[PDB]
Amino acid sequence: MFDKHTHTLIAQRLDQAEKQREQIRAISLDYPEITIEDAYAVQREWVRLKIAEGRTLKGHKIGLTSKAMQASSQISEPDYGALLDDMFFHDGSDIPTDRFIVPRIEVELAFVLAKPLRGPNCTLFDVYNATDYVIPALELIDARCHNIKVFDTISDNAANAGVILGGRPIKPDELDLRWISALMYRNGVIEETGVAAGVLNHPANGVAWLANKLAPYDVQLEAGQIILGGSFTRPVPARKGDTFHVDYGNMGSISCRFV
Amino acid sequence: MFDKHTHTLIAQRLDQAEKQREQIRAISLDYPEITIEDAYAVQREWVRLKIAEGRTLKGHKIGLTSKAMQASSQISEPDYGALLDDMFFHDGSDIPTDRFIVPRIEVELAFVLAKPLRGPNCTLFDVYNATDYVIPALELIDARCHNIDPPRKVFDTISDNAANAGVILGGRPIKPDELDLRWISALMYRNGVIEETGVAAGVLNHPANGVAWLANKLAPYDVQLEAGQIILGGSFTRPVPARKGDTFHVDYGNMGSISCRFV
Amino acid sequence: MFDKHTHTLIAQRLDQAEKQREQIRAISLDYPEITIEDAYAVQREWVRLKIAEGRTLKGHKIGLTSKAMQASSQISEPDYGALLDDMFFHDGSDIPTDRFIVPRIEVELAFVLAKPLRGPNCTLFDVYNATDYVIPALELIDARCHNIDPPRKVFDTISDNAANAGVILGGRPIKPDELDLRWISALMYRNGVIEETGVAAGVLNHPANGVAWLANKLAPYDVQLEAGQIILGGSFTRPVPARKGDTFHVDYGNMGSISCRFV
Amino acid sequence: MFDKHTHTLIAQRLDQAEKQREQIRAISLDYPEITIEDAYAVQREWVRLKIAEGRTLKGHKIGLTSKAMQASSQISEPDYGALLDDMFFHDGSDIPTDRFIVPRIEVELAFVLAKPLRGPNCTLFDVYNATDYVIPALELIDARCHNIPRKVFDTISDNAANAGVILGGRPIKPDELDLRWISALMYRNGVIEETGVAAGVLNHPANGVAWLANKLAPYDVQLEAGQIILGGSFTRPVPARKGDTFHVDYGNMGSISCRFV
Ligand SMILES: O=C([O-])C(=O)[O-]
Ligand SMILES: O=C([O-])C(=O)[O-]
Ligand SMILES: O=C([O-])C(=O)[O-]
Ligand SMILES: O=C([O-])C(=O)[O-]
Ligand SMILES: [Mg+2]
Ligand SMILES: [Mg+2]
Ligand SMILES: [Mg+2]
Ligand SMILES: [Mg+2]
Repeated sequence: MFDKHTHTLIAQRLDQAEKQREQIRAISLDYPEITIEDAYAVQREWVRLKIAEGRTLKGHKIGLTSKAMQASSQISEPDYGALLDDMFFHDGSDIPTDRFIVPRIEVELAFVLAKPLRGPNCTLFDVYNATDYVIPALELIDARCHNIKVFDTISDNAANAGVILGGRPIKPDELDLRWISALMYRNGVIEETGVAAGVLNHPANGVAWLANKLAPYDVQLEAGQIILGGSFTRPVPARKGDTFHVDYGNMGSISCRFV
Repeated sequence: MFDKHTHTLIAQRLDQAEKQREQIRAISLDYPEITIEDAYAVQREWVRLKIAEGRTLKGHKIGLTSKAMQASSQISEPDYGALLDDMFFHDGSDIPTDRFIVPRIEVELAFVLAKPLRGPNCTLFDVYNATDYVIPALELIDARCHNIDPPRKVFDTISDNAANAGVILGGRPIKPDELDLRWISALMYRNGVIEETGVAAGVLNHPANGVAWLANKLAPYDVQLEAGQIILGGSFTRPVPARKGDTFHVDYGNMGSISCRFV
Repeated sequence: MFDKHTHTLIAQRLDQAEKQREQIRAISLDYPEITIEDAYAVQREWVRLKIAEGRTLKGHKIGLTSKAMQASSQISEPDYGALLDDMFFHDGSDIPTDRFIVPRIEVELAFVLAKPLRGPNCTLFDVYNATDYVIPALELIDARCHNIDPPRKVFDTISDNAANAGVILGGRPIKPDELDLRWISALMYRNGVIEETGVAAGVLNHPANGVAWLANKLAPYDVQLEAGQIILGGSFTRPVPARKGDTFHVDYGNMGSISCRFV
Repeated sequence: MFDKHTHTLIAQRLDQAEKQREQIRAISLDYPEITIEDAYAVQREWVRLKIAEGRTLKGHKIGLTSKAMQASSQISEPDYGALLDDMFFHDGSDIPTDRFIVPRIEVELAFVLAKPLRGPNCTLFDVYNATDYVIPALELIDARCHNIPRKVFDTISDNAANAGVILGGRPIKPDELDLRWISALMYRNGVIEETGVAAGVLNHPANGVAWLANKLAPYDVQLEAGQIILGGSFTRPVPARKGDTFHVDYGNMGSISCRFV
């Protein structure tokens, strides 16, 4: 583990990259010995910096869930990152393309917590008990590091950039979350489809997993937090002028336009 | 009734207007005493020309259904027009904006006929018996006459093949007896925002009614609605302008969706 | 921001306009530099007067939801107004046409609160948690300022208590988690004919959204949405003029109906 | 256009590539002037040769459906190929891995025809009228050409990458449920590798069947009663390796499984 000052330095470079819309060199190429522990430390530092700047923690995401599951990927488990208030866009919003560098849209479910969730022994059942509503959610992911590597993604707040909630809120017991499915349209054509079971076999699993990862840091998932569980589609690039419409069937839809 | 030659020449000017994407003056201003029968005669001549050029009749539309019903509108009954093969786009198509003048999208249901329908006494029941499937349909409408003289009337619309330009089918095909057609409803999004919503009962109290009306209108001309034709029943939303770069997505709930992009 | 005294006097003129059923000139024409905050201040003063006369606050409405969403409209966000006890009519009422100036009917859903809602960070989820029942609601809207100067702006509407005049509740009360509120749909009949149709998602993509927005708007004024209040979420149809002798019947399908007659 | 005897020579090379499980150079590289018409002519010849050897035509498939839709791909419309009887494996079967070169599994719906479909004006509604049953279907695809935009000519010539078909799950009448929302989870060796929803196939998985009838009409060919028509995959293909077990869960449409040996 690098010393605190190195983590802060890396975080400040990611911050400037995000604000300037100018990518930096992959952190792992400049810091060949970086570990996963370092990457989460850098993330913590960046998030700390951004909250100091006037942002507020609103929740967390779990990512690389598809890659953790795929036999072909060397990724062995999910990543996580922190969701801040300024990342949220309303359903039907115009999204400022110029804010982002290489934005892509992916399709998720979100858990809105009525009660806190704390590890180390958090289960799926705890998640069900603590969840007020499940709601469809799009994630807008981005990269502050050049991709000419998991350590780079994690350092870079797990690729976080935007979240768009919409559709129909449901109580968790209302229907089988595993069979929620979606069609992602971009510019009028279906680009990806998927089913929620594709997220770790049950889209609530990542929420328990996450609570358990945060416990050693004396961190819990707080009541009121929104937790994105992971994408069940591949991400699709968003370019200026693109309209997205994601149809979750009887769970409603989420749309936006890049301007 | 003007002579056949006058009908043919008005038809030719509409045809050139469409081909050139350049509007003509409202027919009703150049011909102040034009009748409804003249307007349909001009339409018949234009469709004749188009078919002579190699186009094929695929069905018909019923239009001005909302206005026929609205008390604030002087329109007393629907109009109709002919749908040709080159008007049809598949769900999820890029539509060439340059092909059109002032295109607008509206939200309809279509009836695909298994059997022919002939007037003069066609009923809603006949329509049910003859219909193979009901399917969501968008209509792309346009205007080859100026709307404000450099306003248009019903005679201009009817002459102008009832504003026909495009049709986009999509969604879930259903047998007519599968659910209550009156309560099919839709949300019309453009560029990610809902611009209009509507329910199918807004078309003449039952979206199948215009099909019987249409078969009855065509009966005097020794024309029927043929097996295999697609009949668009009328829009249950107001039309929404389509501009280059616009994406539309029309969500018919459990009846599926229809989308396209103007390029 | 004009002084309190100016706000009070504009409020008094609206009040007289309502009492006399005689419109005043558009406030926005007499006060060319009026701000949104001025307009809400005038509304606050008018509601204060009305409550001092013996009226009681029963809830609020969110308005201009369609226009806030429509790309062709310069309105960037909804408005709001205060609902008073004397605005409410029961389902199946005779409504005195003479009480109003240019009344119009529109089609909404209402949220009956079990618990209070306070901003600044109210979400859709908070609205669900606080809502006791959702119920169909018609709004009767009116205008105490002239629409064409012998046009009105948003400042006139907002000052004019957001065009509030009447509310008519009816139909089936449901718990918010009972069905998808987005797909509640309605047919608005007047005199036996369907004049408008609509679907509830046409209100801000989800009819509960305006309730959170409203709680957030009121938070700076140290005002919250109280337990027991009725909150009208915005119309999903265009408004339809109401004239003496008109019957309305608004069919919300499996959510019931609301009807009335203007006498 | 190449002369017909060149179509025949290309088809013979593909036939040998398949038999020896050894890829040939991309046809589009060996034959730079190749047209889509040539590609389908090569396919027709190869299918004729296989039938002459004792195979029987059992149906057709429509492919490249995702690529035709996706903006990131220059492919403009789907392709099609012929399904022969020796391509079909039973639900729960061992599949001989050694018979294939670079096999991959994908997830489809199939339409079992009660009545023939003939173009050139075939519609989705004609497909519904002509379909006896819709049934889940896996396709096993493969490539007899090595892959170092005109690649489409190679895929088409190579019988649209056809190799195998595995039918299973629940047979339904076409009006039973909305086919657009049929969904599936593709497991390989116990883990979900892909998921997808059938509307990913041309916005309605029946659409390609009408398009296919219309493509075949100029050749005096129709889709015949009794044929099985695979509509196109709504998942990306997943490599199949010796030892692999696949289990594809279509929810209330049942499942299809197989094992590579
Ligand atoms: O990485 C992610 O954000 C994901 O997989 O959803
Ligand atoms: O005029 C029309 O086409 C209509 O109302 O649908
Ligand atoms: O302005 C209003 O009252 C509305 O939109 O419902
Ligand atoms: O090419 C294929 O076979 C497909 O897309 O299903
Ligand atoms: Mg994600
Ligand atoms: Mg129409
Ligand atoms: Mg209202
Ligand atoms: Mg295939």
